[PDB]
Amino acid sequence: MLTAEEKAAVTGFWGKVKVDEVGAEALGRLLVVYPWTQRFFEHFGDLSSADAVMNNAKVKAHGKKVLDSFSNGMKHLDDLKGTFAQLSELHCDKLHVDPENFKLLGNVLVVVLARHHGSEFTPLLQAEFQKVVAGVANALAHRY
Amino acid sequence: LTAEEKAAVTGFWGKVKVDEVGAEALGRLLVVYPWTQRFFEHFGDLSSADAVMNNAKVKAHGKKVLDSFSNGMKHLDDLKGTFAQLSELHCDKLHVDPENFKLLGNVLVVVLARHHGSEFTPLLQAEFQKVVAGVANALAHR
Amino acid sequence: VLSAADKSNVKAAWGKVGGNAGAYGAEALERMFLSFPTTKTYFPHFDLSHGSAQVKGHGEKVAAALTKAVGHLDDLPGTLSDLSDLHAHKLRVDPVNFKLLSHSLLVTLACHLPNDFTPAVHASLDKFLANVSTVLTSK
Amino acid sequence: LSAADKSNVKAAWGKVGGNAGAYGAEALERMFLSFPTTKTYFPHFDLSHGSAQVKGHGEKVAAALTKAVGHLDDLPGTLSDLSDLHAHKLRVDPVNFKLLSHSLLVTLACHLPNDFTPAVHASLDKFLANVSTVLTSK
Ligand code: HEM
Ligand code: HEM
Ligand code: HEM
Ligand code: HEM
Repeated sequence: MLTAEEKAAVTGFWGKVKVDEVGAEALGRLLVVYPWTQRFFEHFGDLSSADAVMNNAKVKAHGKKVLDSFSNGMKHLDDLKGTFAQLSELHCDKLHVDPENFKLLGNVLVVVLARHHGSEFTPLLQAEFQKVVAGVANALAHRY
Repeated sequence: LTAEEKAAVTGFWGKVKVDEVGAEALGRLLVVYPWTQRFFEHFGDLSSADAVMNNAKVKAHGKKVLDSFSNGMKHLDDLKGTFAQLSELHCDKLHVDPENFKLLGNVLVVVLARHHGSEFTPLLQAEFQKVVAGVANALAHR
Repeated sequence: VLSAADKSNVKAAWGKVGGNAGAYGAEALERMFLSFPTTKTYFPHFDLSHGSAQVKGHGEKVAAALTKAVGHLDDLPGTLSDLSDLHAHKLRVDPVNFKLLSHSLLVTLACHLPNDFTPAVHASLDKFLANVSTVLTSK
Repeated sequence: LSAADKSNVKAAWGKVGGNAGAYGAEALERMFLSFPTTKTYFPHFDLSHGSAQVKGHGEKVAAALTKAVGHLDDLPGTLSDLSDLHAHKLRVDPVNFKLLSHSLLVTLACHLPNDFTPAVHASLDKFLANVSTVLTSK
């Protein structure tokens, strides 16, 4: 479910992203758009509002590592499963994030890339990425 | 799940009215989740609740799925292997996306407490809650 | 979202539930807890083993909250305003939990009321419970 | 449901404008590339990029949201004729609404970066949520 031809594009494109901004932004959006996700992050201090959540350094911080995991996810594309086999543990037995929530973070990622890349981010190229997030979110929930 | 449970689950399953349990589960689904109707729109009259509950292929399909639900009670480890062939139909030719299995796993368990009442212990749900989880996932493999 | 035949089916099932409400809630929760343990973590400091004073007592409340619901069926927004408030803003219950409690009501209603638990009442009660669930995670 | 959603979803929809059509089509097409199961509800459509019917229908979807947006108070009101179609005849599985709604959020974002903030985006999403809980309910 990713051809060598399907793999360029998404590997190509992917080094046009501001991985770190992008990231910070997903996680804020995720948190604002899906308010209950705020639980797993009560410790990050204030989330009273849209802006607080956006301009909160730890959202931003956490912004950076998750998109980091995609990047590393991206490098390893045939073995998401195991690249993310540890991060299932953390996410499943420990914080017990329900699977559905992963999906939500992917879809949101997608939205963030469409806003940053506008029409550079084509319908075709967004279909391949859907296969990235799906697989990632498939993989994060494997130990379920 | 550990034999301690593979054989408190078999004990119940032996007592279940398999012919009619499937018939009824498959009707409630189509009824409770009215959209699932369109995969069985060629079964005929799904035009209301009694029509569903009393539509003979709803009946027969009920059987065959609930009997497919027995073979799995046998091979509780390779529920993958068992339900490779039906994940085939479901995801690829039938496209049914796998929220809908969970649904039917659940509707089966709603049904069980209907037929067995207080004997369907809070602790015997959970048991079956697992089976109906794996079985939802077996199918969802492809 | 929901029909006239729904409001009815609800007010028809829950009348039969009757002075028992208290208990069924107690049993929905109990059944929600062995069946979906990751549910347990919303009740940290809470006696969570079979037959419990709390497991009971809290049920009274959960059940007394649908009793109000059924009753005020027409504007579930304005009757549950304090409960969203609680489950939405303060406690942030992850909408998926609202929905395995919702099936532990149904399972629970089912064994006790075999003859009142028809598909058609099933149908309406999922919709009901689906919708309570939606108000409670609002605004 | 939440003035401050409504507010935003107006402003949301107001900037979209008469490009709602062009976006409807585009999300439509994005839905179809990204989620081909969806195609299966459309075997009577030629689905090649830039089909007339796809174009046509994106319009008809853009326009029905436009309707849903200014008339936001009563929902199973002004879309009862659409529940009917989607819930009853087409019997559409409600997972595809999550799919088609995602896709508009996508398209919008891509045509309106500056108007697509995290707050309006939450709205747009709760909104599309009712729209489909309605379209699927009775
Ligand atoms: C696209 C899916 C996701 C990926 C790939 C992902 C990845 C990660 C990474 C890289 C970390 C930190 C790793 C480290 O520094 O060791 C992390 C931690 C965390 N994530 Fe996930 N995450 C995802 C989705 C979610 C969702 C949906 C939630 C809640 C609904 C969530 C809640 C958390 C929390 C609370 C931590 C704390 C990290 C720690 O243990 O200090 N994440 N995740
Ligand atoms: C997870 C529980 C399920 C079980 C145990 C099951 C089992 C089966 C079996 C054994 C067959 C026919 C095999 C054959 O003789 O070739 C079948 C067919 C079918 N199933 Fe299911 N299935 C399940 C889930 C579903 C669901 C949830 C739906 C609807 C959303 C569905 C829709 C269909 C359709 C449309 C057919 C074709 C009928 C036919 O063979 O003529 N299945 N299923
Ligand atoms: C039909 C839907 C539900 C209703 C009507 C309901 C009802 C209630 C009621 C009446 C209270 C107590 C308010 C008070 O004592 O003044 C409460 C609190 C609470 N609810 Fe729920 N509930 C529902 C679903 C859920 C779910 C799914 C969860 C979590 C899985 C949940 C978790 C809690 C917790 C943790 C508290 C109080 C915290 C504590 O007492 O320690 N509720 N709910
Ligand atoms: C935002 C929610 C949605 C809205 C507002 C919407 C709107 C519409 C509209 C306006 C029509 C045309 C009615 C007419 O031309 O008289 C329509 C028809 C149709 N829609 Fe939807 N739609 C939505 C979601 C979906 C989804 C997710 C699907 C499945 C992918 C779907 C499948 C269809 C189909 C198969 C038709 C038949 C068209 C015809 O007969 O010409 N809709 N919808």
